[PDB]
Amino acid sequence: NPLFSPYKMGKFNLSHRVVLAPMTRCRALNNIPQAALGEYYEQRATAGGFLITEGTMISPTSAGFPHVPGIFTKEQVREWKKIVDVVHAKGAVIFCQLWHVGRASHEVYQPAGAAPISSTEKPISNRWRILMPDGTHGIYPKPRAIGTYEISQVVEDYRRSALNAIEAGFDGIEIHGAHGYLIDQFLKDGINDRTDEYGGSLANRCKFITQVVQAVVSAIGADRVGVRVSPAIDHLDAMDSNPLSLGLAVVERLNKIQLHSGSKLAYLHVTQPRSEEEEARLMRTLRNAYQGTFICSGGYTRELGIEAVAQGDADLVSYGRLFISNPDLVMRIKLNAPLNKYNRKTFFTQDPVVGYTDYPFLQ
Ligand SMILES: Cc1cc2nc3c(=O)[nH]c(=O)nc-3n(C[C@H](O)[C@H](O)[C@H](O)COP(=O)(O)O)c2cc1C
Ligand SMILES: COCCOC(=O)/C(=N\O)C(C)=O
Repeated sequence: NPLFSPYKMGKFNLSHRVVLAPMTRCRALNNIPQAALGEYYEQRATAGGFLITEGTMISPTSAGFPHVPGIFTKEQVREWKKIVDVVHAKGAVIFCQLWHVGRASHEVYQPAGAAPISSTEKPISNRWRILMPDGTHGIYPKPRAIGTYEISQVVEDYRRSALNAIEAGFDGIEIHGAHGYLIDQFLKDGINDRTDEYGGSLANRCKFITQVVQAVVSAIGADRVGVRVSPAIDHLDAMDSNPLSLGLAVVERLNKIQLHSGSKLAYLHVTQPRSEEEEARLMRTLRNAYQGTFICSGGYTRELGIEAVAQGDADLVSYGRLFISNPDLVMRIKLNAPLNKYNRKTFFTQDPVVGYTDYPFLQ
């Protein structure tokens, strides 16, 4: 089973290739990591296994879900340290995903009820609805298009949050540049209509992600930085006219950051949408173009994960939904044991136990 061959992710020695994908679960009440998160990640941690946290706020304006953790205050850093310690006690490696939602927010999630920020004033269309704190669904509002000074402040928010993650003991961070959130709102020409130096050309649309990655690399070192993108996922009205070219442009800029820094990033992490042959070709083209470690995600199974590693399509495979309901997913994949079903109704509820830590281990 090639999923259980070791892998050197830079300075981290992984014992197997099964990764916990980042998943928002909304149990971090008031944006403060809670003890329940420690139990949840501890259940899924394995010796030499790699975990990526739920998306984590970089600033008071970065959220678009209820009760998601932040890492921009010292109180948040203190509580994260307790969780990181219990994960490290099991021998796992853990990265904190840094997440700004941009226009994918609502007045209820913003300080003083202000408008969310974005590359443009275009809202997500009414085809999509936002989960509200009371469990109903609301309307995405028109965002405020930020100028270049404010862009530089957001870059600094990523940098400070990366330093805070290291202070909490995280092994590294992942930049969430996928799924139609803030970075993707600059990348995708279906959203970014700017006429300044951050819009127009493919090069200009890639400027923001380049500056973010450069800032965190300078702060904590390239080998502690992963980058997640999704050029071919259209979530929240985030489409590009040429997804493969957009993806290769991002890959080119990551390759150049590495040469400039004299070090490789921890990895490139790409979601696929789920013809199948074309979509796999898109993924393999990005993998082949990138000088480093490649993590694939999106609809993977035991069989598909084994085939991805064996055929050289990916170095690591991340699993989301099956890790929700199978705390021992790594062991079950190793043994080819039957998997437990997941309950979508409790993906984003606030209960510290129900649908969170009460999925059973293998019987
Ligand atoms: C409940 C839930 C929350 C998610 N939250 C995030 C997130 O915070 N950050 C992120 O990059 N992806 C997020 N995603 C996507 C997952 O990381 C992953 O790509 C996806 O679940 C992989 O597909 P799979 O569930 O078929 O394994 C989330 C997915 C789910 C189901
Ligand atoms: C198209 O698949 C959905 C992609 O968006 C996500 O997975 C996500 N965060 O990135 C959440 C919080 O749901």
